Amino acid sequence: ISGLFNFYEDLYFTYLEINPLVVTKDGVYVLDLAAKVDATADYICKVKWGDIEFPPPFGREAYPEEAYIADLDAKSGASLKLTLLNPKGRIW
Amino acid sequence: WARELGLIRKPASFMTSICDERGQELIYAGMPITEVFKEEMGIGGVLGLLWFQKRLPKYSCQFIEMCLMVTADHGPAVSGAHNTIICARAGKDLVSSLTSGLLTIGDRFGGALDAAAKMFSKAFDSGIIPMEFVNKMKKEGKLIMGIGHRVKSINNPDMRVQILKDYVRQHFPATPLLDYALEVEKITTSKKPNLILNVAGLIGVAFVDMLRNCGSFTREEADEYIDIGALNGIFVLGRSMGFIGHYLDQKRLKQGLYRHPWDDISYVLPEHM
Amino acid sequence: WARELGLIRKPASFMTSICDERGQELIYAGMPITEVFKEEMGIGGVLGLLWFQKRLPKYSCQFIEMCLMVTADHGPAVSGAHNTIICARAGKDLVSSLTSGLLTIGDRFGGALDAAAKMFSKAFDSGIIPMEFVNKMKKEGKLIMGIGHRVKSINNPDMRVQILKDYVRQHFPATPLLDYALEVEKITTSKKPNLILNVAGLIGVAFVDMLRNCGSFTREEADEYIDIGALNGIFVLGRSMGFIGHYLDQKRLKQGLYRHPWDDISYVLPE
Amino acid sequence: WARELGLIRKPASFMTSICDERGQELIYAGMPITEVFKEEMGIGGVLGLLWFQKRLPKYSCQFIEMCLMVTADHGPAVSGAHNTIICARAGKDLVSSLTSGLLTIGDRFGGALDAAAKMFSKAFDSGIIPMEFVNKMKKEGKLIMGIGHRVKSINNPDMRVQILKDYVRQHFPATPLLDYALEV
Amino acid sequence: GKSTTLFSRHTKAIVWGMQTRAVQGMLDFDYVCSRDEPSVAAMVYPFTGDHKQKFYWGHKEILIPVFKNMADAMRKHPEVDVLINFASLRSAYDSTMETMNYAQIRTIAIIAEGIPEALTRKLIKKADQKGVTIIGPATVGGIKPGCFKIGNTGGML
Ligand SMILES: CC(C)(COP(=O)(O)OP(=O)(O)OC[C@H]1O[C@@H](n2cnc3c(N)ncnc32)[C@H](O)[C@@H]1OP(=O)(O)O)[C@@H](O)C(=O)NCCC(=O)NCCS
Repeated sequence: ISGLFNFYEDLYFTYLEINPLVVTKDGVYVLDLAAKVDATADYICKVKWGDIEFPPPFGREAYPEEAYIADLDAKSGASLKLTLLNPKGRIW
Repeated sequence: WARELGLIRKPASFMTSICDERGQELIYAGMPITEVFKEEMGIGGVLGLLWFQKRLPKYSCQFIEMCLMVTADHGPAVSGAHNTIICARAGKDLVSSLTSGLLTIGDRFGGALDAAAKMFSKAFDSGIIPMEFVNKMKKEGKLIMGIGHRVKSINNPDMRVQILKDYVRQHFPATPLLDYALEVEKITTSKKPNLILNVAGLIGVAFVDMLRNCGSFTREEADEYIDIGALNGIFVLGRSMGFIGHYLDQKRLKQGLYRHPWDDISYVLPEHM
Repeated sequence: WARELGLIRKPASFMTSICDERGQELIYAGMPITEVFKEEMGIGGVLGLLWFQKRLPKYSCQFIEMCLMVTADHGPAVSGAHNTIICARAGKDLVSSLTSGLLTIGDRFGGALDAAAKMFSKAFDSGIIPMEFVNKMKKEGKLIMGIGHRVKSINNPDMRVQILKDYVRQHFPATPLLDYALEVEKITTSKKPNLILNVAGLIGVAFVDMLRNCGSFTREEADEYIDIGALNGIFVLGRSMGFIGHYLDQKRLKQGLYRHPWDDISYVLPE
Repeated sequence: WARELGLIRKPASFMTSICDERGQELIYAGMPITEVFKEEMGIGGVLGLLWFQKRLPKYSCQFIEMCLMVTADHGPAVSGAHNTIICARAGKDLVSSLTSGLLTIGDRFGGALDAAAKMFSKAFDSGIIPMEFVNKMKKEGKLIMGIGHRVKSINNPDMRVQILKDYVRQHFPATPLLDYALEV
Repeated sequence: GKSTTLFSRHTKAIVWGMQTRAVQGMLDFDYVCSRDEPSVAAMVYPFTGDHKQKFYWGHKEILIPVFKNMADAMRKHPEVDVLINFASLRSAYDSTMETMNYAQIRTIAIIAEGIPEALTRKLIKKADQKGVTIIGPATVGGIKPGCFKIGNTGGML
């Protein structure tokens, strides 16, 4: 637990849960790693994260054109967000 | 007559190594002028002969000429162009106006090439990585010379920088200092997009790379040429063309004598001295 | 804010025509720097854009570059090189030494190109024949600027003169003033053999021929550029190369502060 | 006329404090030119007004004028005089020749006044005694700037130094740094 | 471990201090002695940076290096075996000790006038320990015709 909490602290996580965890004379077995991490802290853990990936939430896959806005989100400090549910609607 | 018979000994007060004009044919650092011209070595080659006493490779001479081209002029608002224009509008000759403009060249104006080269060379010669260099510069309270632009950034690159970068990449054999500078540049652009490698910074690092990697120089000679102010000379020679152009343009336009408006000057004098 | 809204009038006190740096692109006389580089307009083309605001033909740019190279340096004995060397040995920076050297460029040193161009243009434009021009200069007590060498007379021509003259004869469309200068040269070499066309005189006359016959100029424009001192700028830009070379050289040699010997000075003070 | 109404702010790009010519009388650092001449402030007084914005005492102005007189010329062999002579013999005008001579003034020629002042001031501001200053200069391989003449020694005084030092001792209120330099 | 032969036609020396006339007289003596190469390899002068002082070998101008520090002259010239010490009475002791810290020097000439006797005794002690021959202070030096001349002995040419 002390090692896991040190890993929590120095990797700047926010949400770290194991379900289930197996403890045995052989060792420790982690089966699920429910984890949410501070994206904005990427500038500190550039080396410590390598090429970190942020999976999209459950639902429809990200649009090829919405992902372009997602890419431009990090170009400058200005915030540029877009999200789609059903392009068929009239109100935009 | 006594010197001709060699019966009197007098020391020579001057020593020169760049040009010999005593003989039949003019010589540029041990090379006759006709041999200069028959080898298609132009402004860059002549500059290499006169400044370094070396026959630089063709790509080195072309890069020197390109550097002279990009630094030729940058508008009339800068200090040197402003001084040249004011001297020209005062009715002075070409030499006086050019000189008035050139004498502003130094630390704040015209010294970014030399300062950028010195800073990047000191960083690279030390074992520090680009991130350590950026952190050290931030801690020291000094901005990195050769980084940052008015409006250009990533996804909007400086065109002079791109032209020079494309040539140096495709022609220079090895550019470790340029790669170091580009890593520093990507760090700084992650910090803020406009913090791109300047024309001054790229010219400085690529000139150091040219001196250190063209094969015509030792490490000590390249370091000495950086220390003496070869990049100051590069900027001065490049910007002389633009200053002379400004002088000629002011003479053509027949601009009258200039006097600064009083409303633009803040007069704060002692009450009664 | 008022200027942005466009409700305030203040006239501009300065006018420029050679370079625009405000926009997204650096522009030399209405030409983007990218187009300058992709069309292979080198030092000569940039010089033509910045000084004359014209796109000169390729041979004009190469001739300008050759003129810059032939006037790059002429040894350390000349006045400007002497002053640059002395300022460099005094520990001053590059700009100060170059400036000390350049400030001697004028009537007696450096201005031979411009004087030769003016003299030959004035003679040719007046319609007088070369013999009449030579006689007129002789009666006025004036040496023909651009005529005279120290060692090279005949069968040993000045090699810089030969290179420039060969290029001009092979690439220029028409060289009337150059032919006039060669006529004058034949007369003066029949006078005594070392009175050949100098590099200064040939550069002046060939620059006038380029500026009058390349097709990018009118007669008024070419005359105005000659009168303003474009050839003075050509010589200054060429010799700045040699002066900076002399500065770097004196810095390499680590030469100490110079002091003129007292035996070379004639002290004639009143008493 | 928008600026007259006070409808527009435009910051002044230049700041000056030495001379005002906008008014009906020329002003030198707050002092009118007629008052400058009435008070018999010489070249030294005008120099004090223009360089320091101060009304210097009369002995200070006269000492400044004496310093100008002493440094007026030192022959044609020095670098600056040589460059001025070369440029003059090249047919250039007064400004170009004077400028060519002046641009040699720097660390090796003409910088001895400033170097000597800085060196002696840094020694005197620290607590070191003159002997400690001499030994400290010797240790670092630095010659004491402001000491050493080619031909003049003691019992053969330099006359320019003698005149200036006599005036300074006679008229100045206190000369601590001069005392330190004389011990050195 | 003092040596019987102190000077020869191949002896090269380092002069401490700027003594241009003495070095030039040494070179003139060398040239009239049909010596192959000059006997002054380098000069040491603490008060200026490294440079090259121009002297005369016969009728041709040559460059002799001048070093701010003695260590640079010692490193760049391993062939030097003599040091003519032209330091004053206040600097002869330290310069001579620093020279004796280098084993390539077999002979030291001290020209200074008025060295304190205790400092001279310390110099003699260290020279005896190091086996270095000292041409004692308050001297013009010595002369070996055809081989080597110390400073100003024998006047000018
Ligand atoms: C000032 C300082 C250079 C004087 O030392 P110095 O080298 O003995 O003095 P000089 O350089 O004038 O002497 C060189 C010799 O050449 C002579 N000489 C000087 N100028 C000459 C010239 N233009 N032509 C021919 N001979 C000249 C001198 O008379 C002197 O001859 P000497 O053998 O009769 O003494 C030295 O003490 C020093 O460096 N001090 C530091 C402080 C300083 O620089 N002050 C500024 C001085 S205003």
